Amino acid sequence: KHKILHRLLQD
Amino acid sequence: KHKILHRLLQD
Amino acid sequence: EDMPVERILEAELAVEPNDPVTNICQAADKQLFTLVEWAKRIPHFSELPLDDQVILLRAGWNELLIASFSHRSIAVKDGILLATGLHVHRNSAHSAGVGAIFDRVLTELVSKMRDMQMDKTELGCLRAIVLFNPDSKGLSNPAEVEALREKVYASLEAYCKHKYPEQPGRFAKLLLRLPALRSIGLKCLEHLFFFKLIGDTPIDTFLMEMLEAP
Amino acid sequence: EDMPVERILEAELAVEPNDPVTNICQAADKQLFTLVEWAKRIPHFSELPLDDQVILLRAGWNELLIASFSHRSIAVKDGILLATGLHVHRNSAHSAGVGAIFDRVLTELVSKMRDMQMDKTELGCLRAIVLFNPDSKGLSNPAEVEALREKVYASLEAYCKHKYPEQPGRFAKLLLRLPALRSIGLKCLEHLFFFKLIGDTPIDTFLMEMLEAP
Ligand SMILES: C=C(c1ccc(C(=O)O)cc1)c1cc2c(cc1C)C(C)(C)CCC2(C)C
Ligand SMILES: C=C(c1ccc(C(=O)O)cc1)c1cc2c(cc1C)C(C)(C)CCC2(C)C
Repeated sequence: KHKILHRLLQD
Repeated sequence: KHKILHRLLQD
Repeated sequence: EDMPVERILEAELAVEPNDPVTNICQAADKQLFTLVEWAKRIPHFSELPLDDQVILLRAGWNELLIASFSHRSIAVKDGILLATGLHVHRNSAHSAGVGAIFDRVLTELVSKMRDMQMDKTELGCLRAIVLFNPDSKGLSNPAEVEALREKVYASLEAYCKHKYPEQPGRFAKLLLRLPALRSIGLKCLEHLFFFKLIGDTPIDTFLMEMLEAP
Repeated sequence: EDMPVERILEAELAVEPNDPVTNICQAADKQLFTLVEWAKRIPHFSELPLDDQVILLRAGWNELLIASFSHRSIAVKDGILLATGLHVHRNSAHSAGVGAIFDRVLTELVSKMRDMQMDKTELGCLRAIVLFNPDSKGLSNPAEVEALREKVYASLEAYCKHKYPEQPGRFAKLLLRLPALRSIGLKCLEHLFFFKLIGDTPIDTFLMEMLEAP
């Protein structure tokens, strides 16, 4: 879960 | 209102 | 001026010499009478108009008491010590339906006060700061309340550093427990209101009054 | 070490270049993407494990945004300036059913930041302190998060006093707005959850995600 948040932190 | 509180502060 | 840490400490000392929820509530009611006496011992508090003394007490009673029994439980393993001299353990609080909030008290407050070895003078100044909350609604002169708060942490800052030269950030550390105290105090209020609504759980006169409106 | 106020300020600058409730929500969603970028610019934040970066952001997003738009509205008379460059006045918020919480934002935050003329460096350090909240549940190493928080207010304390020699208590004053921020942030969350439940009020993807569980 927390799709958006992970994607933004990783990039 | 606030019966108890007033009585204790005043004394 | 005239806001020494010696007066505050004295205040802290001058006051404090089967259902777990019902027990915690009776201790709260019992501590409310003492809280008033405690406040009168804080310099300048009594010189404020009676109307603001009511607002400040009603506005911060919950956090003032949570902070007191938390520091009192510093020696307890996984629980708290009640004013009635009785104990309440983590498991017992959990078996009463209030496990979450109880744990937050242990983790965010109790355990922290113990780790930093917060002394009674620090606790008192913290409580005096909470007491002098200038954001309280209704205050006739929120300016003076703010002035008092500033003098409290000013004397506290001086107390710290001097008493703890090795810890330059001890002062800021203390103040940074206030946000947790606010949040935990708010959750405690939601519980109490629910208890009152339901009807179960005996709630004494003084504690009942604080739960009144506004 | 390696926690300068110059880096924090840059972070604050590097990010920020008909229903009023729906407008405030869209601004929030828009600011969430920028918030992440903001956090990456705070030294050491990115070096923390991804799992804790998620916990800290999800745990403090609300207070981080409330503090930002509040400081941005310092020039607004009785309202706030939204990220979308749009305005929201006290009366308009009142006509939407959120008058109380809106006013608390104006009285406890906005008006106060303006009275003390809180600068962008002070705001940034405050937000970094909130960001590095060691009480957040789930954190793998709450110790390091606490270490980071200490360095932030340490550099802040130095920034203050030096920048404002006439104000010895400016530092403590800043930290003492955090309890209000916590309380107001909590009330904002209750509103949002209710909005989501009801179904009305469009809630974008990112804002919707923050409202997820846990
Ligand atoms: C404010 C509380 C309180 C106040 C004073 C004492 C004391 O013994 O000094 C104990 C407890 C209090 C605290 C709590 C509760 C109820 C009350 C009344 C409930 C909600 C029952 C459990 C959670 C905690 C332990 C935070
Ligand atoms: C966290 C909020 C927020 C976040 C960022 C912004 C911004 O424009 O930067 C605006 C608002 C926010 C704030 C509020 C709200 C809803 C939200 C999403 C509601 C609850 C709609 C009104 C009360 C206040 C103004 C505190």
